[PDB]
Amino acid sequence: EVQLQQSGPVLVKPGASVRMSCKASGYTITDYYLNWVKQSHGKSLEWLGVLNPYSGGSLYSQTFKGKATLTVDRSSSTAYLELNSLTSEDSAVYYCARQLGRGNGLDYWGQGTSVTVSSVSTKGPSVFPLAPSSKSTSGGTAALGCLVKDYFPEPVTVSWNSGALTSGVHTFPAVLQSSGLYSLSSVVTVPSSSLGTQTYICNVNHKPSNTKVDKRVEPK
Amino acid sequence: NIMMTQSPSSLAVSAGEKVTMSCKSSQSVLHSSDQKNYLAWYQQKPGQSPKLLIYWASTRESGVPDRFTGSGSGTDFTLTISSVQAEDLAVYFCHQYLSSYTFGGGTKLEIKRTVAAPSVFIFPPSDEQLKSGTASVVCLLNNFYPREAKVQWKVDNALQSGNSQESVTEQDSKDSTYSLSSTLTLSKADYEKHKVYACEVTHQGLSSPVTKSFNRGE
Amino acid sequence: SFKEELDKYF
Repeated sequence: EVQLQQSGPVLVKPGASVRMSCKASGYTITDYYLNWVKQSHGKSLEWLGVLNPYSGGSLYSQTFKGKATLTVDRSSSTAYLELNSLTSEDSAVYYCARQLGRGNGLDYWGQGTSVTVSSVSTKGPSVFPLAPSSKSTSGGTAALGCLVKDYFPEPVTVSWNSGALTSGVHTFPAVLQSSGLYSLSSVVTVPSSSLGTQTYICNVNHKPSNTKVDKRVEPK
Repeated sequence: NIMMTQSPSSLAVSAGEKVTMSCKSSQSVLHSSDQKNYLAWYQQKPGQSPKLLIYWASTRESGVPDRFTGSGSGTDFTLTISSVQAEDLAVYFCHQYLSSYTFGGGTKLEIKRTVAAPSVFIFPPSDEQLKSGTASVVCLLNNFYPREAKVQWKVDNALQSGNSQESVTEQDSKDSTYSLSSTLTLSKADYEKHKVYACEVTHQGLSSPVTKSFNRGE
Repeated sequence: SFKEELDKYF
């Protein structure tokens, strides 16, 4: 299957540069152009430019000329976007997206790389269980969760049971605390009858702080 | 640059209804050498990357359900979903690629469904967190509709203010509900001064507030 | 302008 695998989220200081990667698999990278598109606040889309993996040549939006640099390593099937002179306004998710030719749409997009530009330092979260109890039951079901508290920047990713538990999960949008640190919760509803036979583990990743925490959540 | 304007900003329909949304370009997007309108539509589901639906204004991309149809010419384009399904909730973007690529601001398609009262759960602070000097108490409102809901925290029946934060999920792609989490944060010392920790929930599907509570250390 | 730069690039 076609895949575009982008590098992980990063925190950088104003004025610094950052380079992120987009690795193509399931197809020959030189068969399609690669575009880069910025998304601000989960919505507004803005085009940066396009690279041709075969030649290595690029065409940039006037907005990003001299600010963005597109390159490719054909040997590793990997494209790169470097942004320089970073400002707060450069914080966004950056997508790479393939385009077969001039007339085509952007037919496959990577998962995006979140870049935060800030003077605030990284901080990894504390991860605390939200343990099912007699006050977290609703008609034969139990709710349980993990509280992921006090981190910077976004994003945190949470899975359950290494991705084997997805039904009934709600991983809430983070809240910005007065401290300037984020907190989020992730919960799941499960049968109360099987709390003793099943094991529930939240897998929390905060790439900017190297936090990889697995927390077992058991009845209180 | 060619400016793309989408309308409406958002709309909400029940499953099975037809929707149409508009995309206007500030100048023609017709490419002369192939006589194609260089106009594409994308669907972006919550937490996902955009997916190409339509290009050349009216050609559906392989694998896209046939309920999605693009139409229009000149500067006026339309995306129609003939029979909306619950999993179609998304932001839909148009895109011109005749000139320096530009996108519309999106139309957010939301789903209408029957009223559903929240299922409410409350969570005391973990012993681990308490050992570190802070108590976060969490109230969960699960799978409700419509999205408006109110949480009030009470500590031994005293209404709290200023010490909680909440957030609501995106709409669920299967059951069209929302969920909400609220966290009351106290120091350990303040937490230990009181017995009953209560979350009181108001919602359209409830005729009176629901309270979920626990007695600290029990 | 830019439409022709795209034509040439592609």
